[PDB]
Amino acid sequence: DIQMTQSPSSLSASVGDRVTITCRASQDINNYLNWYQQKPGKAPKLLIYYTSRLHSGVPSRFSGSGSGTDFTFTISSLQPEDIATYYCQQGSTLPFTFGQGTKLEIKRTVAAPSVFIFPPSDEQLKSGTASVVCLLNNFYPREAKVQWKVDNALQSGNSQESVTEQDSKDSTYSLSSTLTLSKADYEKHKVYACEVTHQGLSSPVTKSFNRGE
Amino acid sequence: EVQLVESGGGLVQPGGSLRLSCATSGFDFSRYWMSWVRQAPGKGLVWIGEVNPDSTSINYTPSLKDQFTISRDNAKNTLYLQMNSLRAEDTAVYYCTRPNYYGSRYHYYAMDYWGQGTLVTVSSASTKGPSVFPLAPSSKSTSGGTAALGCLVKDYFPEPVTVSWNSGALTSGVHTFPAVLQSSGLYSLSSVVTVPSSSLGTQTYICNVNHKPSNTKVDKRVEP
Repeated sequence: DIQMTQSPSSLSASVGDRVTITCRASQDINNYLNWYQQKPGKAPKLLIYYTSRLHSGVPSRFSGSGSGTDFTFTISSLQPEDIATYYCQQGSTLPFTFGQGTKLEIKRTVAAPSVFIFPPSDEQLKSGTASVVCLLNNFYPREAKVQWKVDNALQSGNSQESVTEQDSKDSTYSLSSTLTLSKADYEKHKVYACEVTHQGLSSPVTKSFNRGE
Repeated sequence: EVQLVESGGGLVQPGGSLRLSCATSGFDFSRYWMSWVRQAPGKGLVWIGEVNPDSTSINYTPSLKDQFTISRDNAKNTLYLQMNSLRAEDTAVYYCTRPNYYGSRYHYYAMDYWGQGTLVTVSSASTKGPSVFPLAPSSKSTSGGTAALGCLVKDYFPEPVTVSWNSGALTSGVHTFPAVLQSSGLYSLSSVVTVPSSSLGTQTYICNVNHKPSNTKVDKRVEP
């Protein structure tokens, strides 16, 4: 097996930057080298084949060079849509092998989240459970605090968070926080709030609702 | 255009077997070599093997020759992956691919098209379909001219669930969150969309939820 090594393994750059990734093969592979892009939550896509040849519909800003054991992949000017894991692959000897991948991240300016709160649906309440959802949309950087408040008191209970990968259009993140209660516990309280802390916010933002109205 | 659609993914007990299929469209399948590649969650790409047009050459990565058998049906334009005696290390997204740009008298190619993949989970747990609940847009989910709405896909196993909005006609402002493992060992996720606030009473928003491991298909209408 030919061992394919990529360098760097991950990198962060800004929109407009020139990006260069290197691939090393454990032995000479001539020009039998391919590059693939894997955007977050998507399947890999072919970008370059035979070291420097572009596949159909691949943006002109992507290019490849090298021979033998050393290869280079270049993005001439980084675009928000280039957030992805890049993989080189040798097609010289069986088994065909891939490099470990290079995760490309985008550095951008601070963006405050837009905060939305969702009470449990009447349909879920009928099943005996109440999930309260707090959504933090399109913020940057990733660092954010979400605090549940129930009848103004801090709620230390069954809450879980989930965060998306960087958006292919604006390089932001989105986050959800879900508080889960029994229908009986949910009906014991009136005000449900989520307090959000982010560096884009001058002071912590609270979004709330009164149960029922 | 070239389309590759894998199916058969889901839960397999350790030591269990499974057959994956890859149905194709948009090309003369019988003229191409076909291949399988896998990717374990948060890991890299691993080539499993390949098969030529008339199945006289079937090559595998040596360390996986025992776990996999590749075959094809040219009349049905279908590629198959027989998975045998699966281990926990075999949990991965399995992609069918189309080799192209063939070398002249040299065994070379690049995989020009890839399917969306099928997740195979190796575990002793049982399959569970999810409940789908609306996340209704309100003034509490409205920032000026922008409103947020969504769907809460609760209590399923194994992963994954796919969500699309209005049968794929709504993609802008969509965020489908990575699934979270709950205290019960069941997964849960939400899919959200930001939309014009003025379109709320007008436009219909339906989240299309698909949990292929349990063959669960749910179209939930989300109303203000």
